[PDB]
Amino acid sequence: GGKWSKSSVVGWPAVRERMRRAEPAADGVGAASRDLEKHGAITSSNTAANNAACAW
Repeated sequence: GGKWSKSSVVGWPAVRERMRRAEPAADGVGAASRDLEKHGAITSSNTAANNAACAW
């Protein structure tokens, strides 16, 4: 025989969650060569040895 009042209900708010951390950072060089474009597309002969044409 058994007769006992046993009742249990659960109720909690829940919609959505997106937690993300602990990301490995990359060292060294991680940037677009912006200046390289301006500096590279400005001159033709930079730091060139000797000169065009010669005597004798």
